[PDB]
Amino acid sequence: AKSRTIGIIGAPFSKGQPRGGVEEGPTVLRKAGLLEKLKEQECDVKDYGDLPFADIPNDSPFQIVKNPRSVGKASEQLAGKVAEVKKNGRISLVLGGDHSLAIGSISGHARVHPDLGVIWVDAHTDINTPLTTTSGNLHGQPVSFLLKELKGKIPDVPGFSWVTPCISAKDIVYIGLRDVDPGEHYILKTLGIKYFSMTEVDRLGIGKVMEETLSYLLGRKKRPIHLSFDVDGLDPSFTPATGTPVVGGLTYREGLYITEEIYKTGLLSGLDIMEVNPSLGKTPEEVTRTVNTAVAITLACFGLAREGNHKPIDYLN
Amino acid sequence: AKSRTIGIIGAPFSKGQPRGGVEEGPTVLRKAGLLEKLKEQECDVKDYGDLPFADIPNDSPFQIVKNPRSVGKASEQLAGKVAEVKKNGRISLVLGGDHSLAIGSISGHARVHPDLGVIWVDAHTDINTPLTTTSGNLHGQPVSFLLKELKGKIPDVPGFSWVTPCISAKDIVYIGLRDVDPGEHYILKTLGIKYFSMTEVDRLGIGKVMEETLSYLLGRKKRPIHLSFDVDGLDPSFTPATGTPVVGGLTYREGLYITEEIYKTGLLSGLDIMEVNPSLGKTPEEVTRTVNTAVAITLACFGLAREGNHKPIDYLN
Amino acid sequence: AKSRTIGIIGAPFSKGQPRGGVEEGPTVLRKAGLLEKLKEQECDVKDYGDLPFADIPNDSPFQIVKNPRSVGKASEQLAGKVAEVKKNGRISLVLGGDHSLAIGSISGHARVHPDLGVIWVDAHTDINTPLTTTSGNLHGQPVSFLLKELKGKIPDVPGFSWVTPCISAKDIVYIGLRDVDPGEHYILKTLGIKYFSMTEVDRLGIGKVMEETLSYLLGRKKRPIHLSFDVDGLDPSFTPATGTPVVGGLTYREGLYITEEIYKTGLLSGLDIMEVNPSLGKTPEEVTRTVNTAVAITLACFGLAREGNHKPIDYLN
Ligand SMILES: O=C(O)[C@H]1NC[C@@H]2NCC[C@@]21CCC[B-](O)(O)O
Ligand SMILES: O=C(O)[C@H]1NC[C@@H]2NCC[C@@]21CCC[B-](O)(O)O
Ligand SMILES: O=C(O)[C@H]1NC[C@@H]2NCC[C@@]21CCC[B-](O)(O)O
Ligand SMILES: [Mn+2]
Ligand SMILES: [Mn+2]
Ligand SMILES: [Mn+2]
Ligand SMILES: [Mn+2]
Ligand SMILES: [Mn+2]
Ligand SMILES: [Mn+2]
Repeated sequence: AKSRTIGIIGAPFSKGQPRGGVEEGPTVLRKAGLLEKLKEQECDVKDYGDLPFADIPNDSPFQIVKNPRSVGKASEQLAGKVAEVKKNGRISLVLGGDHSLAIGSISGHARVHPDLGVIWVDAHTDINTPLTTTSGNLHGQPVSFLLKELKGKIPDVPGFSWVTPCISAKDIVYIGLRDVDPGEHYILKTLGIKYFSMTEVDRLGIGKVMEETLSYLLGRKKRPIHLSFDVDGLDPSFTPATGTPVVGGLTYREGLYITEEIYKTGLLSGLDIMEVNPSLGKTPEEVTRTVNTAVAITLACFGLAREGNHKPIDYLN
Repeated sequence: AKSRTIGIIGAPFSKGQPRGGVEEGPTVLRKAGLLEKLKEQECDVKDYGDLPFADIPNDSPFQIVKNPRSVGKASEQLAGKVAEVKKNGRISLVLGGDHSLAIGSISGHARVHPDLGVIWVDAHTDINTPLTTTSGNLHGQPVSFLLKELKGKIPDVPGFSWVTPCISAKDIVYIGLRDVDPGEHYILKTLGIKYFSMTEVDRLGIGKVMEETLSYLLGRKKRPIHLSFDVDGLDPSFTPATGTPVVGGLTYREGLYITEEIYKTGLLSGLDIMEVNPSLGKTPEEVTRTVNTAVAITLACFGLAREGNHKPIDYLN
Repeated sequence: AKSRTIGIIGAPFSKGQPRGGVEEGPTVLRKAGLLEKLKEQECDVKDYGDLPFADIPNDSPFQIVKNPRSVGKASEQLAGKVAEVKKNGRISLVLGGDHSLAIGSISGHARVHPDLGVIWVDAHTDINTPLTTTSGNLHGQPVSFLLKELKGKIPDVPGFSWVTPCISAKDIVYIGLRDVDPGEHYILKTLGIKYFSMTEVDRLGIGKVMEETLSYLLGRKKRPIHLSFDVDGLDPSFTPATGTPVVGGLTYREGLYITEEIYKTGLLSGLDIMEVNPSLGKTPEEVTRTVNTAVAITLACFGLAREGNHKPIDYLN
């Protein structure tokens, strides 16, 4: 089935942020037996491997923005590969790696599917511009590089001249926000982006959050969905091995429900499993928990249901 | 009062599953002060003691089905004891023991009240037949032996000739589901059994889940309610000392809300507190925590409300 | 802005209960940088200091009621300081200290704002009278001294001759109740007090609770709100360093949702942060977890929003 025909892309990249180890995210997710569990779930899995991100020495900052050429090239490479995987009729599954890679993941997906709608699962908006950012970390900036409305607000940053904004403010829904910088809150509110902070999740429950999310994106007509999942969108009690954890996150149950509802639409075309840093758990158990949750999240994206699952055969015969 | 009149049955049995210690559940629950706690709560409590489950050595498997004669005989003796407790005008409170004892508990209860409805609180459906089972552990099959619609699909298993299916597929509601086998999922779907998996709980909220459950079982006519509570129904952060734990469970609050709602009907007639295994904690606190949660669930079944309770007297005098 | 204009009152008092350390509550909340954090989110902050509570030797009990003169004088002192702050056109922020100080806090507030409405966030009703109490601890009795409808039910207790009942049973809403004594539950029913115990929060969701809480108090017209927040209203997994902890409490999210909703009305006029006891942590991390949670709740009462916050300028310039 289309909703179970997958292409795996490893993105061992970390230079989009300061904490080392997120480049081991595809490695630890593969070792956890992701490809195997997907095949046991009636999925047609093709592995495209891990992208070779060659080192860029003398990659001086653009103002305060660190490693621009490295980030820009990594996303340039991932775009080409996501566009490749999408042309072959497969759902692209990107194993991160820091959230800056979403520039390439969405741009590559948009090349083949321009009418795509984004669902962004994160504690963060990641919408800072190279001028609004105070950190200079490009994993907190991918959405600003992708929005057509922020054209003219993004300066010519080294390594990003290949970029062409591919999504409008209207094409994205955020779920799980709880750590939004003031510039980002200004962008979020002035551009009129649809969002569900933890406040909206609390008020409505995840049930109506999904009803409202999917209706907003798929009301007009059926269109491709790109889910960019940052594991820090979930509470640190489920994904502690992450770069920027924030308390009061989405439960494991909510995370499963979101991915379960997206599967049921049959419109998943792109998936990002981002910010798994296996060198950041306090105990070895913390690392396995994060990886186990990220694996559980991905399987739900491709059919695994909590009510059970069966093949089209009579089990009583 | 009828909703607070109780007959306690200790069912120290473990041969429905592979892990030793579930037979100590009735000891630990008593040791925790369950009898004293119910009497503080204005309950009329009679202790019927623990059932002697005399050794049945030479009980070789029926196909892949382990200990069939021991499991069947225990459920047959339990049925007889539940029927006697029911004849004494008391609510049978069976302290398990593995969940295979539900064959006996429900058969013996349906003997006195054939019009009963079942609420099954568990992470699992326990609806595998001796032919769909992969484990061959009978605690994962009790419901198949009880359903009228499965008559013809149950082989002639030694120790089970006394069993006549006593409930229709329409007289059962599952709450808590998150680990369902393929064969079980086929049965659940084709028989049209009402269930609220962790997906429905997430979607609706425990509030609507309880409203639908009580309307579905009592809307047509008021009838006795048999609640079969498997402690693995709750999240392993509340009930860790159990045989088959599954993440993303029902919360402590959700557990108490289910039971407070059942108490308020005044129609609870049978209760099963199953799968407590005091040998299965990672620490001695994990054990006390499971017993404490189980005790708390039991108290809510017999009137203990979080808003408070008071006797019919003038407290300001 | 009125909603962000604060008068800080430290109340290091513990004699309303038998556990040492609750007097260090103002100290640890200040140490964690509360004032600095409020100033950072555009609040006008005046520090009225930590009140000096003179020792009362020969403070003989009233029947079973412990330290009546000490608790009575501490509240009488706090009433004077709260009324002074209210007369300055500032919202009073009381850093406790046990909950018996709510006698002084609400009394002092009602002196300047007789039309006030109270939101009581607790695991407890704290409505026992000096005659219904079984512990004799005054922190479990403040509401009884404040309620107009309990005039004639409260005897002449030394230290409380200055008290005038200032709120009607119709002017208070409880949130989070799960440990209510018989006498308290009886007072709740005979006086027709509006409450949302954990049972109602479970049935309705924190969204409906807040819609209903605000419309019950403000339906007729706008009126000042006094939020009395006991940290034990929240689950011991978020606030463990407290004297009387009860399992199955409000989540970290629910706590913020309540306080974010109260900020939005712009009617917050009085606030108490009660029962933080830093000497009741099992580990130093338990203490920092209670304090950080208590700070998070306080900041949400004065504008900090999970969706984000921005100054009234152009960030894209
Ligand atoms: O621009 C920034 O660096 C910051 N702005 C809000 C967040 N707060 C901490 C870091 C952060 C980015 C999260 C990036 B992440 O991939 O983890 O979602
Ligand atoms: O038939 C089986 O063995 C399995 N079918 C689903 C469950 N998954 C693990 C074991 C299991 C039984 C749970 C039994 B219990 O009492 O814990 O619900
Ligand atoms: O009057 C009493 O002592 C008791 N009545 C119900 C409660 N349960 C134990 C203590 C308690 C009051 C908590 C006071 B507190 O401030 O923590 O809410
Ligand atoms: Mn992100
Ligand atoms: Mn993030
Ligand atoms: Mn079971
Ligand atoms: Mn189970
Ligand atoms: Mn209190
Ligand atoms: Mn309290």
